[PDB]
Amino acid sequence: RLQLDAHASIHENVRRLLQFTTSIMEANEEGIRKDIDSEFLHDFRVAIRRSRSILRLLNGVFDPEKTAWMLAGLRELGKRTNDLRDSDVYLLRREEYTSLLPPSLRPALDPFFSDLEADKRLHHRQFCRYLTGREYSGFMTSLKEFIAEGELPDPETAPLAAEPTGDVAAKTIRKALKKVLVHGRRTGSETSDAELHELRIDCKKLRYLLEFFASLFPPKATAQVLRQMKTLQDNLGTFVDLTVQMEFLQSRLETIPADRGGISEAAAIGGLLTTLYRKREKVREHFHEIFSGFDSNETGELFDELLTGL
Amino acid sequence: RLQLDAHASIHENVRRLLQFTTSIMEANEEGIRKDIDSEFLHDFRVAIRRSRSILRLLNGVFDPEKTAWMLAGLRELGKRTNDLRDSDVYLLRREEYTSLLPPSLRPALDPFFSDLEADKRLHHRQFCRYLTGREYSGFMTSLKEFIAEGELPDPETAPLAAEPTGDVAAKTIRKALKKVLVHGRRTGSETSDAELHELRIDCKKLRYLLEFFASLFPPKATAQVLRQMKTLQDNLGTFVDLTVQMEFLQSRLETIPADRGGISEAAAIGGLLTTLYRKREKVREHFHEIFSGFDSNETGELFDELLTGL
Repeated sequence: RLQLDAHASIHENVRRLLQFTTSIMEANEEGIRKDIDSEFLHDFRVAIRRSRSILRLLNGVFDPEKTAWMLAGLRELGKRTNDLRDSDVYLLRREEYTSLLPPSLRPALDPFFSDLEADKRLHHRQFCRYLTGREYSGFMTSLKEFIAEGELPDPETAPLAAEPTGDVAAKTIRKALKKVLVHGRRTGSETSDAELHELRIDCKKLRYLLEFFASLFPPKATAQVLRQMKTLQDNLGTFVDLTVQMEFLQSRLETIPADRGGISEAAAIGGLLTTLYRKREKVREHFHEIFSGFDSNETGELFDELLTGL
Repeated sequence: RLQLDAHASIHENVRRLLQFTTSIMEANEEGIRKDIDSEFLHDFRVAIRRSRSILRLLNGVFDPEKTAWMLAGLRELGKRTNDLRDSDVYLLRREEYTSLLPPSLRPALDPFFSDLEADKRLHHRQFCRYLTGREYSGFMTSLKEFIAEGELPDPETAPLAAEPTGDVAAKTIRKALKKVLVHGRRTGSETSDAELHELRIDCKKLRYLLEFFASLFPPKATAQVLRQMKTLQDNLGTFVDLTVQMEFLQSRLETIPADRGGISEAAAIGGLLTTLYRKREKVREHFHEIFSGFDSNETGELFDELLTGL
């Protein structure tokens, strides 16, 4: 569980989050090494992404060099997971991708999935060697030691550290919400890829803050605010998910062997690109109605209820 | 116009149809040669298809050898149009096909359409040389001479020739209708390609007979029967149209150059194959409701009204 102290410094409460996320990371290491399921690496990656996002949003809680160090180490750790995560995600989409194609184009996906399987085993081997290596080991020891340091840092170099948690929460949640509503209002009928990609990140940052600060508020207010968000984050999530999938298939299309075997594969990958592009235009077409619903009296009300008297 | 004599032999009335269809064919020759529009060759082809279909359905109206001769000559003439017709049809689908693909896959269609354009000019040249040649010229002279021969043929070798038009119409329309209803009832949930392809032909034969015999009936009864059919023939037409398109794209996919240029083209053609396969499954899924609607009291009633006292 993540239980925050309502009256503690934001320093104490961020250290609690990092104890929590590093414990999740260590608790998922066995399942990753034994390759039980994709969810072990997913939870490992979410722990990292959550930690980095709060460290950036609450910049000034730790000394600049310690912050830069934590961000750089967690970024490196996340980058080390990417190839293995990609293998899992695309192997998991095998039946979905197969079911989009005409019967005539499916046999060309067999070698494609066989190759992803071989790349998974390689990527799994590489990540396990990195996990049991001394660079990972030393960083996690140091990170664990640092977040066990209760001393407030120099206020002049870490001016947010000594601040009351409730006020930082109020301030950062309202800022994150405003950034979502303003960027969302600015997106006219053009509804560009750049516009939606930014807005997904904005929504992610707000959801991370809400989830971190949850235990400060009456649990009903937090659940309702998280719910009020869900359709917008789902829509942006799906739009970006489909974008990343098409970038992957597009890049594979560029490196396909220039031979008869490659022709067949190119036809199947063109099938998936075409189908996914069509899906993503439906998701784009739904954005404005979904944002309009979120940009309401009810949203403002639920946020005022969440943050009452802070 | 096609005006049948209600009390004449079916011999006289089939000869009227053939005078009519050969006049349409000759009247479309200038437009084809000057390449005005695709509709000139379309009407030329429909005239041929209509003539062949009635000659087969009313086998016994002419001597066997004259029938075999007319069918073989009209088949050859139709085959001579196929390459030019295919060029027209696929060039006409340029914007449709382009609009199905993601922006990234469209540039690969440019060389594809450029090649279809070059094949059109070649096919147009070949068909014009055939039209002004002596084999086409001699067959059309002979066909025109033969259908101007009013003598009834030997009843023993052409036993249908002397029959009253109204009774042949009644008999052939009820047979064509029964073949549609029976083959349609036999198609269970499997709704196979073979099942729908046959049923399209069955419907075509019924529509050709209705259109040939139109002027025998009160014009309202014929219009209503043609209307009652339309949704079924449209559905089968579209299903087969999409099938033929996918066979064309599939065959082009097999002969794509095995090089980097071909990879890009294969991706675009796979996009079209995938999209068209999806469209055709929606059309297949609509068949049973549409056939159920046609297989009704109202259909039986309209046909009884059409054929009353024959």
